[PDB]
Amino acid sequence: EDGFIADSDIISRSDFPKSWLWL
Amino acid sequence: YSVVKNEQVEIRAILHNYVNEDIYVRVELLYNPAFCSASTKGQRYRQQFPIKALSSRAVPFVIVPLEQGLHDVEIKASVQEALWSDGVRKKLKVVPEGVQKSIVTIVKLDPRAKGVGGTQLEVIKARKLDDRVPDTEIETKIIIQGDPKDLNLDITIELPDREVPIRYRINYENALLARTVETKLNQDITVTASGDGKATMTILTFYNAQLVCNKFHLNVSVENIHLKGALMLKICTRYLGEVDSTMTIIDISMLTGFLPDAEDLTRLSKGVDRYISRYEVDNNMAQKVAVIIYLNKVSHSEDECLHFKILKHFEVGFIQPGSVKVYSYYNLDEKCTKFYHPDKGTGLLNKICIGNVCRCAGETCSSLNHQERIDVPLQIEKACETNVDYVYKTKLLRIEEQDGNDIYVMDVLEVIKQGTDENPRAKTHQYISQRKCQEALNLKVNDDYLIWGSRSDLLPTKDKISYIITKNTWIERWPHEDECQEEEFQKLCDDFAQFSYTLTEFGCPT
Amino acid sequence: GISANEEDLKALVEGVDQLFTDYQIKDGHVILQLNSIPSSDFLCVRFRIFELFEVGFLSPATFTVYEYHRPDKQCTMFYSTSNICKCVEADCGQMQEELDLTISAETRKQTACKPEIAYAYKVSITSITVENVFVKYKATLLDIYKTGEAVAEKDSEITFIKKVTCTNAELVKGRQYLIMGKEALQIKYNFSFRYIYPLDSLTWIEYWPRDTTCSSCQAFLANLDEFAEDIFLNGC
Amino acid sequence: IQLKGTVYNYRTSGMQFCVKMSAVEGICTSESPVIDHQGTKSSKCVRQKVEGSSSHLVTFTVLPLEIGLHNINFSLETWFGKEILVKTLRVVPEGVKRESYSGVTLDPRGIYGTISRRKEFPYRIPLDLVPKTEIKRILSVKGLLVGEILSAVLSQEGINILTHLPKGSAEAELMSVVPVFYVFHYLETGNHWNIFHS
Ligand SMILES: *[C@@H]1O[C@H](CO)[C@@H](O[C@@H]2O[C@H](CO)[C@@H](O)[C@H](O)[C@H]2NC(C)=O)[C@H](O)[C@H]1NC(C)=O
Ligand SMILES: *[C@@H]1O[C@H](CO)[C@@H](O)[C@H](O)[C@H]1NC(C)=O
Repeated sequence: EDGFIADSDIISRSDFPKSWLWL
Repeated sequence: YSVVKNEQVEIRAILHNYVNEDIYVRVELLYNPAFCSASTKGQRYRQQFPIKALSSRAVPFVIVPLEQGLHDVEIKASVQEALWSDGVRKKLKVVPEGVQKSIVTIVKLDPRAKGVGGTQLEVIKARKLDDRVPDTEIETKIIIQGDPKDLNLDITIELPDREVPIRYRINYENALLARTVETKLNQDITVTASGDGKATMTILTFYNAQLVCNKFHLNVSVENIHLKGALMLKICTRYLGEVDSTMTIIDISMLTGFLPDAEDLTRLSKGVDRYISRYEVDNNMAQKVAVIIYLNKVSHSEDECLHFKILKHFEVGFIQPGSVKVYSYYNLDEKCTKFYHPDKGTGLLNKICIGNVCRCAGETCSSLNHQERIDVPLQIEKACETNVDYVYKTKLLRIEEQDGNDIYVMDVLEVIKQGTDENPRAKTHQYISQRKCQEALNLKVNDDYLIWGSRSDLLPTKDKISYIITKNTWIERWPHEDECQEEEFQKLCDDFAQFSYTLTEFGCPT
Repeated sequence: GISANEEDLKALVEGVDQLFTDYQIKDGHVILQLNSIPSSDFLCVRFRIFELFEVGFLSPATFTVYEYHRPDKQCTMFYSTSNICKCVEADCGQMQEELDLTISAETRKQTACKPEIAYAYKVSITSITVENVFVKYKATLLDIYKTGEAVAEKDSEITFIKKVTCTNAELVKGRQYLIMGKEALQIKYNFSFRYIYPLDSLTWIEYWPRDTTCSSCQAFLANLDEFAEDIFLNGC
Repeated sequence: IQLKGTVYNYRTSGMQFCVKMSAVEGICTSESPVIDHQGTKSSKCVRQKVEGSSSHLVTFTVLPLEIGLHNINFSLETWFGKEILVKTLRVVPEGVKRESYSGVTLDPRGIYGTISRRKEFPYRIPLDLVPKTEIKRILSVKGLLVGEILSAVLSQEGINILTHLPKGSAEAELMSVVPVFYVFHYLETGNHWNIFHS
């Protein structure tokens, strides 16, 4: 343990569209 | 794209380290209740291990979805002593099995040619079905557009759905217009085309019908011989068309903390018929956690079979089942995949099932926590816990039999930590667990028990609330009032009475 | 850690009132040259400096001048810029003060017959010198117990050195100390042979006082005199 | 000492980074951050942020014990990769000086006033000596009455210092030619170029 980073601090990647920024 | 309610499936994560300095890294899966997964509401399934440079490591995660619709799968992973870290929540589609199917029907609207007083009564009986699946989706789009001239159509649309029916008008201004209205229940439709012009109605309907694992026979077995720890992997398979299967693929996940025996793997690799991608070797172990095996053909004749040794590194935690997956080039939709685990026959991880309804199991059995002298402050710490929806005291009426699942029937007595159930002592409770845990729970009829679990382990039953006893639902013997006088017991009589009065009549410390 | 100010230097040389004829900033020194340093009185360079970065304890350094075609006529002198937690505690040497810790005062000086310590013995201090970091301790040698190679002459006067970075290793002038010297430096300096001992860790330090008894004093002493008689006679 | 360092970030927005330095036998570190894991000995993980298009700063407070101990792997990981920058630290005693009037001309068959076949170079520890600071002695044998020079023109390959008086004057640049030259005037005038196997 203690050899890593705190889950509370790791923020998962959660946003994956395929096409965005339709402007 | 999709998996199905109550299938056992492996999802395969890859971890990439596009760096140098070889790394030690930690990969946790998360707990989500819609899943019987390697992980539990308390203990997350984690693995610590190393990866080289520019390098890559396959991590399997075995899971059975239970609730359906979209549900989140979250993996997180951090590198020992460094910045590097990453997480991923990807939503996942759980559907009811059965396949999509479309039935289109098309009525003509021509009040001048068909209707009575320029008024045409068209009805469409709910199209017969039932190659269907019960309580499944059903999507009907209803779709009118006028035919081009001078048309004028008043049009009515009625369904049991609601009383206030829809009404459209069509003329030369919008003849060519999208007149769509949809409903998610097939039922008698009632179009009333009163007018003059012509118009096209298309009722388009959708629903799921149906008639896993063909193409290949596939046994997979595994078990010990002694050297860090060891066991043997054996894979059996056979196409069944009229002729040898061309160019097939064998797909393997390693049980957690396991690696293929360099020697043996090499012994298979030698062939004008079997090929294994190059692979790192250290201490006689191959660094694939996922070994694919490309062979040139496979009989429809005799069970073609092979085998290799698999070794351990760290005994860590639960040992996640392993996948084996056969698939032919000419058939890459081959869903012929099967699991293995030393002490799990099928290899399918533990779950409890009643009807359609499924729920977790811990896999590891659940012993009735026994303890003679109770630390009231501590005990109240335990039972006063984020993940504990309720604490009842409760007398165990019947013990019954249902599909290898014992239902210990409970009636609730005192309500210590008030549940979510507006009123537990009211309607009886059903505490269910597999036969396997019979002796280690060791319940008895007519005894009282402090029980306290989590809402997580509820199981939607037909007007009776049931839970499943987990490596997380805690039960204990509440010595009866008579038993009170006794020596074995006076003490418990006390500890309880005091813990009880305390919790039931004041919140949680912090 | 102290960088000079090249610019101040420049002017001392470039101008046609040139005081010198070439300043070089070289790997730590500010090497100037010029035609003649006078004798009728002095001659004086001067220039700004700053803290390139924070240093600890900075050992002071050298200033030195000499004739090009006769370095034989040097003259060097040290100097510094301004005199005088756990890491700070460099492991140099270690005294241990509390007269009579019983843990130790009575333990076998099994450390003494340990092959490492060559020279252990009682002696009192006499002189405390300190120049240019040097902290030297002219001690007069009493009760020897164990002689190694370089046999202290009993009557002669040893020297103990350790510099001001150390704080345990601080002795009382004229206060009798047992010491357990693990480092020797026998220097046949022609006339005779004086040894200089250093003052390392793994070394030992302890004290009893003289002049007259002192109540709690005769407790420790019991042990000192004890192990003394023991090993001198022969504990080994 | 307090080693200063600076991390620059040239890129668009902001960027975070770790700077950990490997410790070495002879350099107390002040923290027990030694943390060895999977074969690796390094410092705790900082975790600094550096502003967009800017620069952040870095310090390591350290002090050495072994005289002249060297070399420090200094690493920086960033959302892009790892840099191992390698330094070497230099460490030193306190007031230096070198006696050397030692030497001999050995000549067996007494071709020069006398035969000379032996010489002892005693071991003189100079009294004011700094403590725990090995007395260092450099030995040199060489070929002819001219050897040392030869060996100095060919050796280390540089127009060596072969003296010690600061580069200042012109005389100094001229000296830069003296060894080369006399080695030549010898090498050629005696006719000796065979000497080099090369
Ligand atoms: C997988 O497991 C079973 C049990 O070990 C095997 O059982 C036999 O099946 C074969 C043909 O596949 C029959 O001819 C035998 O008669 C069976 N056993 C008995 C009772 O005689 C089975 O072969 C395995 N599957 C494959 C296809 O490899
Ligand atoms: C520093 O790294 C180099 C190459 O980057 C390696 O060969 C060496 O062993 C390392 N030294 C130290 C002080 O850790």
